[PDB]
Amino acid sequence: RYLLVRSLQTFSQAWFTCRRCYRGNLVSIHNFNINYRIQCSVSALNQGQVWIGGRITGSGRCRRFQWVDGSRWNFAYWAAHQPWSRGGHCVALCTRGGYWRRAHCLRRLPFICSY
Repeated sequence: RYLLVRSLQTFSQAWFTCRRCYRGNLVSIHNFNINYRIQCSVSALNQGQVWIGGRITGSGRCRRFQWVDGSRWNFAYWAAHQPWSRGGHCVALCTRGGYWRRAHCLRRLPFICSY
């Protein structure tokens, strides 16, 4: 299950909210059918995107893409043209098109929790 939190929060604040207000986690997405369903759930928002639970971790050359809910990173739906290098280490889903974009973790956005 998943739900939309309309409140604007940083990725870290949102990670906390999903865990404490809903006993869940910022959502992980493993296939297009679920990405589309979440896309539909946020289509009418005035904000351009919402936090999902993805993060780029590590230092130096070798890093990893992880879901805060620990699930495997086996699917993505990245916007083809977006600032990438130095674009941020948190992942957001665009309300229009359902594409994912890297975004700076300290920016505040609405978000999706799974429970």
